[PDB]
Amino acid sequence: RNKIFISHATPEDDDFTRWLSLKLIGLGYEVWCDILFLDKFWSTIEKEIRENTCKFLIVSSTAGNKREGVLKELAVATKVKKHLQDDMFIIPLAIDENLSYDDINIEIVRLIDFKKSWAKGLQDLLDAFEKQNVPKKPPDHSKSNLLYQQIFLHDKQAIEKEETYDSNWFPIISFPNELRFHRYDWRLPKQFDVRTLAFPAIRYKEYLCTFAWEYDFIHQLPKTETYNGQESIRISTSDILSGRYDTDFIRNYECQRLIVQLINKAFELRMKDKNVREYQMSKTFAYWIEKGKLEKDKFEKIKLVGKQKNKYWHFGISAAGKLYPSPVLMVSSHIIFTMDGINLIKSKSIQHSSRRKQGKNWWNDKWREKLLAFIRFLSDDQNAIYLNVGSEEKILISNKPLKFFGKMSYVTPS
Amino acid sequence: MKELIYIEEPSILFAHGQKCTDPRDGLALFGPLNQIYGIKSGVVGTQKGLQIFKSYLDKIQKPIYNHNNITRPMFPGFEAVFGCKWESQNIVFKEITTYDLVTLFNDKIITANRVDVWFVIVPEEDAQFHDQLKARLLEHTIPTQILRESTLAWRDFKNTFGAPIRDFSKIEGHLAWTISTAAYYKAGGKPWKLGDIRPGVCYLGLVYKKIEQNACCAAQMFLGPWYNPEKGEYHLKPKEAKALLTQALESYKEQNKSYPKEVFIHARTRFNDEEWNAFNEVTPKNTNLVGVTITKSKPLKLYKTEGAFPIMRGNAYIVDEKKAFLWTLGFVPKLQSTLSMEVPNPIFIEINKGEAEIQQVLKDILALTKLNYNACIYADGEPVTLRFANKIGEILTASTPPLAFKYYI
RNA sequence: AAACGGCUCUAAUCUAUUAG
DNA sequence: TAATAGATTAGAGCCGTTTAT
Ligand SMILES: [Mg+2]
Repeated sequence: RNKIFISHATPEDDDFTRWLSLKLIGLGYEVWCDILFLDKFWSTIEKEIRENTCKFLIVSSTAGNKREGVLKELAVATKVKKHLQDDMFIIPLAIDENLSYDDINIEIVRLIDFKKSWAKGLQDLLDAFEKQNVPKKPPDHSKSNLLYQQIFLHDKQAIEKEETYDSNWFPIISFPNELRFHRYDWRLPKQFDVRTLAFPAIRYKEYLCTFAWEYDFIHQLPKTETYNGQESIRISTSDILSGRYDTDFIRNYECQRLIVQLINKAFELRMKDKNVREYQMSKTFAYWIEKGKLEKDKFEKIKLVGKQKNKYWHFGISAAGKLYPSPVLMVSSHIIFTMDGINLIKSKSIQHSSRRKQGKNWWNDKWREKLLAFIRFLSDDQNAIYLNVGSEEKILISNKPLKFFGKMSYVTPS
Repeated sequence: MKELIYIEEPSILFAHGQKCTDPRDGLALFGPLNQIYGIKSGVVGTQKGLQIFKSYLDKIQKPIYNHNNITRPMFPGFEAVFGCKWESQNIVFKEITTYDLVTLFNDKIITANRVDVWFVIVPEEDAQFHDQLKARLLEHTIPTQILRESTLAWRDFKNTFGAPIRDFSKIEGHLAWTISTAAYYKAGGKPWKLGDIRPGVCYLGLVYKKIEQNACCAAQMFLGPWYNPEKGEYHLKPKEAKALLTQALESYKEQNKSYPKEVFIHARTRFNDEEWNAFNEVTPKNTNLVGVTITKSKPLKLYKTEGAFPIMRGNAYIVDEKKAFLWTLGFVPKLQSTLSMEVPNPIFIEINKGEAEIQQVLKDILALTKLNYNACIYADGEPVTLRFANKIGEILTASTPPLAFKYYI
């Protein structure tokens, strides 16, 4: 009648069959193909080939040369060809150069090639269709697009699925109530490194900015005693984070910057007591667990250290405190490599190449689980990490990262 | 729990007025938006390079598949896609045998300059060769594609192990797709455009390139290069910003016969108040001028809790009315895979200056991620504004440039 | 330099403070 | 001038080629 039938090797010849079928439908041809239907079928096939088909096409590839469905469709199409007495009812479509001469099906061989080019093959098929009286409609690529969207992208859309996401950001549960600027005029040596103090401390002006109480640095700074705490400037941390406190002594943005520096220094100092190893990144310190420091190199069923060929990978983390959306700790994930699990590889090129090799097969689930397992490994209590900013002051980092949810998602590939 | 918003995936128009979301799929189905009828290739290189390019041309005439043909659409063949012939029989070859090598290739090109695009085949046997070659070809307006010999014949170049140095076995079809799209775009044919382009919105990519002291470069996207070296700050002087915005507005007025109703300036740097007042003092009153700063690798990583696949592309975290995170990368449902490896980095988009709806800004940026004509990919990590601005800026800093992007990409 | 990402590394600048 | 931060920024390499079949 008017239909155009294409028979093909369904599992492997889908690319050419899809291209040809949608191209022909874009040209106005009434194409019938097994790939143009959803939730399909041999009675319908045989019926379309027997009565509806005007021209019957077969992708003559090596894989499709001897296939049960292809051969069955070829047989019924040969029956219809004998019934209609059309010399060119069945048109082989030679697309595979691997299919050698005298190796194609006996019926096919004595009967257009796409091996050299698909455009040349499509043009030959088109001119054959014009030489015979193959019915066609005016070129309507709109319906080709519609069929492509309706069938080939039917299971490949964004659906109305409620999806939940874990983030890089672990909320800061609480801060010490007061940020204190201690006026260690001479008791703090001018050349003393405040980074070497027991608790995070920033020299700010004529003061030491810290969450620590004024006599917390007694051991490191013996002269800290006999210092009056009245001259210390005490600022509510909530005032700093809410932007309420703006004073000539220290700008609000500078106060938040000092708070973030204290957070970063407190995290750095806490990793010292967290039985974890450190690795100097370009701009920060990543923190990784040695081999043998975890039971079977696992924490709560998540492998944080493993083997890469003759090397050992360790899931490391680096944390930067931030306060803009909410007080959080952004934890970047890294893979840090060691020769035997304890001894770092000195060369950064080998470290980077190994990081790429290990992150090859690391995906959303792996990165998420490793980040969460490492953060829970640094947990002090059930749901928080303690950063000792002072003897009686702590910064609490949430064990659980910030949670997100969207009303759109996808069906996961299987 | 923060609510995520989803930006609907933009469609891109192709031939016969057909819109889809994948440049590869749309090109294979409907054909290129602009139909050129042939690509005459000019080859500059050695005899080995000419043979490599000819072999790759014969190969790309035939269909080429990827390892994953569902995740990465395979290449049907150049003529089967673009409806025109790009063959090795239509090749004019200039036989060969950093500044002197650039001069060699440049002279071999301009002496002959009727080709559509000149293909510079680079022998493997110079970190500024491409940019300089591209820059001194600007005044003679040659569309050029530089192809390393280890790209067209990536198998033939191996390490001491014997494995290929550049492993393109899994992305051979994607490599053919990208090379075909680059050659077609440089030959004068736009393969797609935005399916929906808001009328009267002008898109500007404003980047700064460190000349080896920083050169500001603006590229206007028509759905337009600008350059000026200056001191070591990523900001524009009053007169410099005024000249930039005036040139962009006049280019838009020439193209569309009217001034834009909105102008969006995309940058990787925040705008200071001085340069923004300079921008505002030259824009028309009815034109809304918005300064959008897009930063990459800001340490946020949304991990899909349930599955092994990442956050879907198009999800956006609206931090503020002016600040947000946009996942221009991530899982693509149509591709059934991710545009990125491991977990995607969202781009942080801030409305630093001006007033605009943040959702509309992220929609525009997601749309502009589709116009990367330098690559035949589903979508880009960053909008074509910033990407093409960076390309033409690094190209210009190598030392009036042409306004067509095919002379830079 | 087909290209895009993920990473790593190196710098520069602006702030705020301090030592000159 | 130098140092300590936090923030922004850019530039160079380098590796993999996006979990299925
Ligand atoms: Mg290019």
